[PDB]
Amino acid sequence: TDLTEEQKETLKKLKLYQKEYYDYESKFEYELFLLRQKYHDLYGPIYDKRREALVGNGEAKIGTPNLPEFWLRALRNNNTVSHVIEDHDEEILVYLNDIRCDYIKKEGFILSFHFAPNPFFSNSVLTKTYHMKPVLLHTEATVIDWYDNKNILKKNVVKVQQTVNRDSFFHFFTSHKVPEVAQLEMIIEGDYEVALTIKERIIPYAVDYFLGII
Amino acid sequence: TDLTEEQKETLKKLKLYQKEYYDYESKFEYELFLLRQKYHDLYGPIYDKRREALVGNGEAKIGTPNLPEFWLRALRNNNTVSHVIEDHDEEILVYLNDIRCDYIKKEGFILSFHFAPNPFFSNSVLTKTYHMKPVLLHTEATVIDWYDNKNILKKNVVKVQQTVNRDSFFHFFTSHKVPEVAQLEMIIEGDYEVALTIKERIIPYAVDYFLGII
Repeated sequence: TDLTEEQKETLKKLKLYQKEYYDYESKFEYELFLLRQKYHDLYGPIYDKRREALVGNGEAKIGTPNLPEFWLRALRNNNTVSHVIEDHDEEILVYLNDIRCDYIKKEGFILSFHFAPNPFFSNSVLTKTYHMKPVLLHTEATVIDWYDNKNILKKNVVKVQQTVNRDSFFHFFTSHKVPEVAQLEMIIEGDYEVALTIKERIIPYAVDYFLGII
Repeated sequence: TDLTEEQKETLKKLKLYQKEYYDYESKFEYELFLLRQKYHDLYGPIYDKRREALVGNGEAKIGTPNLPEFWLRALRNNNTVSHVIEDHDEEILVYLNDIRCDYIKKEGFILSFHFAPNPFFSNSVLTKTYHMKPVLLHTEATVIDWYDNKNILKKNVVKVQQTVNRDSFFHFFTSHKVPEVAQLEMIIEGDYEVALTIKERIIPYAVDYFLGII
């Protein structure tokens, strides 16, 4: 606004060079996004080969039958995840055959929890979908179809029942938003920390967490 | 330790697949590290072309003479950096011709502050070097060779002088370590936030911060 004409030509040049920067930045972001996919694909089969070794499914009525309690125990050896896995959850996570991560067809990712048929719920898969633009927009999770007397999220009977909700890993499968705000924020920062650990540590290094060396 | 032999063969397979993962992970990290360099280089000249436009040096006795107060004002339009730039620093940052970032020949990066000859100090460049392995190990910065009565870091004369240190952007050019701990941590988390802003926002988008659109 308030410059000499010489200083304006210097700005043209600067505006010019800053445009060229923005182009190269794009070329990089593109190439980087190639590179991430190229390898997301490379990994897939490995994850499947590992699933095949744990499950090998002509049948199953318990989780990862070729190596019982694999996922539970691998989850339990992560510090961040273990915090939220309580002892009453253990007998549900035992039926877990698999954990997977996908991209969706501003982006995001779905975390898939594949379970064997179990007395707790009918869902064969529970997913949690993180929408993003980095910066998180909102989440979707599947509504667990708990069986009668089998909602761990809630207390239980026995002594006229008396009922009172309690913490559980499976409070992970709820949905959120946002336009007081700390309570609201603090739920998002803890939930995302878990999803990230799973997505980038548990899933990649599962057996290493199992073996107990991370 | 406590498995059946079938479950052991399932572990061989898992150990096997987790090795293959680690290989692909390496291939990616390599390719990614190609890609970052490839473009660090691509940018260089642009940054130089921009320096050439601001300075164009057959001479200079003030900062960025072809567009006075460019860097100062670009720094002042960043929220994180501006916080630490005080008003007494302004008359020193005015002599700033350039800001650059380099890699070093576990890694790190040097941030270079190139100044025109000025009444505050003789240093033609002030650098701050962040050593890392991500996770920060320790920093090096240049000892500013302040001239007599020209140390802004410290109060001043006039009314037998009376002296008392005070905050300044240029407390940025100090060195650190670590094996109470919060005071120690809190210095590192604020200092690094500044270096990062410069390295990834100011330097790349300098004129845009100047123009006042970020």
